[PDB]
Amino acid sequence: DSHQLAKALAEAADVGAQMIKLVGLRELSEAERQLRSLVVALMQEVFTEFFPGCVVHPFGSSINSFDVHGCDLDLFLDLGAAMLELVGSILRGCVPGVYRVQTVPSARRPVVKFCHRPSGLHGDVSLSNRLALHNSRFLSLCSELDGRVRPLVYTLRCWAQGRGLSGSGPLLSNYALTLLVIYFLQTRDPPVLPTVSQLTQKAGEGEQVEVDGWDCSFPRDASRLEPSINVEPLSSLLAQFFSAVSSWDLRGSLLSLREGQALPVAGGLPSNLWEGLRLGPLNLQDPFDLSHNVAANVTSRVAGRLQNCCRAAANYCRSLQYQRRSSRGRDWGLLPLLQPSSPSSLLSATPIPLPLAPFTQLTAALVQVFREALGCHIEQSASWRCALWHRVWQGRRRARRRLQQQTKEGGWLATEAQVTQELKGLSGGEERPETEPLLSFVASVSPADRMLTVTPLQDPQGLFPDLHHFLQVFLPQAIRHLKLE
Repeated sequence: DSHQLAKALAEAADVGAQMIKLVGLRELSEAERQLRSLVVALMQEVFTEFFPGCVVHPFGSSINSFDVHGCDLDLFLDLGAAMLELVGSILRGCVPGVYRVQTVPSARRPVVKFCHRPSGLHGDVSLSNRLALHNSRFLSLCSELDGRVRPLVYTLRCWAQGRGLSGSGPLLSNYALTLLVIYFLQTRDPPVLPTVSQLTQKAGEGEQVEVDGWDCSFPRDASRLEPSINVEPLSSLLAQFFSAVSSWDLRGSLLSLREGQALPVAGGLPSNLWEGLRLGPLNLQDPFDLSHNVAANVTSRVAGRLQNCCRAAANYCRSLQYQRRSSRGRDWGLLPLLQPSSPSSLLSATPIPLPLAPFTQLTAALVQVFREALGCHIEQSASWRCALWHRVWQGRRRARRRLQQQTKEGGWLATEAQVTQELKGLSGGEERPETEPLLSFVASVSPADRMLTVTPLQDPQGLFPDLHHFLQVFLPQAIRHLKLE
């Protein structure tokens, strides 16, 4: 992980060589591709026995040439929930080697997750997703159009993973991030990649394909398209990326890869906002399905954190450490970007889900949960500054056991408070004047969605993550039990 990446990238030339070497290291080997193709052959053969004339299409991370080690194997089955169950049972029962089979109809794109034992692979089986095929082939096409695309995407992907800006949650999907990189490359003054409109209008004869009413047509080879007039190197394009996405207006702009342009949400959105297009903190238009915002799942927190981390990364890219190499210095160039973010930062990033309740009642409830039941000293969306001189998050089992033992030999809130107090007195201390808290933090609740965002202030012993997990479990319990009274 950090050993391989650091020792391999620190020894190579400049930033560009680092990016390319990173691509070389993280891309799938020949054996891995062989394994994948063989399993796909298994799937295809069995499904051909049961569904004559059906085609299993590998898509996603496999064919977009952004593939990484241990990536998912995504399969589109070309032949509603009941049919999904049928496919799942066929997987489970027939094709050899698959064991974990779990149906997920609930997603926007219903899929059957499966796990193949002998190859140790895993993936999704989608009954209908045809857009994934064509836009993945579009991605691979982009990687064919210019050679800087793949290094940029690999680097920025690993970076976003490190920063916790990408994920299966409210975070940006890898597809969304890739589309962001491509869009960035389309908007350069010497454009790196042609717009999707240009690819469709150029295209070629016999390449017409329409999926769900959207035109998926693009050239199948990069040879017929003229190269880029952009002479910019990798490092410059990286810094320019960070700067660009940090300086952009995300809420007021729908980024179109089709048009290669930022269209204002302010009523600069033609065709009456193509029906089914969700607007929000980040608006990124799919190059093919225009009614689909690939970033529609991205919340305000994630977008803001994106722009912040991109601003900090852009500031780093202007530094000397990034530009010039280092001899035996382990951290130079690409490496600090690829270095993962602090677990404290990562946890302050992820919010804490709270039960349904009126905002006012919920906030009052929370400050009650911090005031008593926890040793917190609190003071004034809603936000509170809390301080702790004791470890509240640990030892509560022994404490409540002790109290119940004193109950043996001799509703909510205050009882837990007793626990906290008896954690405090026997024995964390008597506290003290002059204070200087053990752990101090900030609790914030937004009106919608209602989620607690806990960020650390003073954490000398670095025990904040313990507190964060503790709160993750405890605060919903607190609110729930307070509701039960």
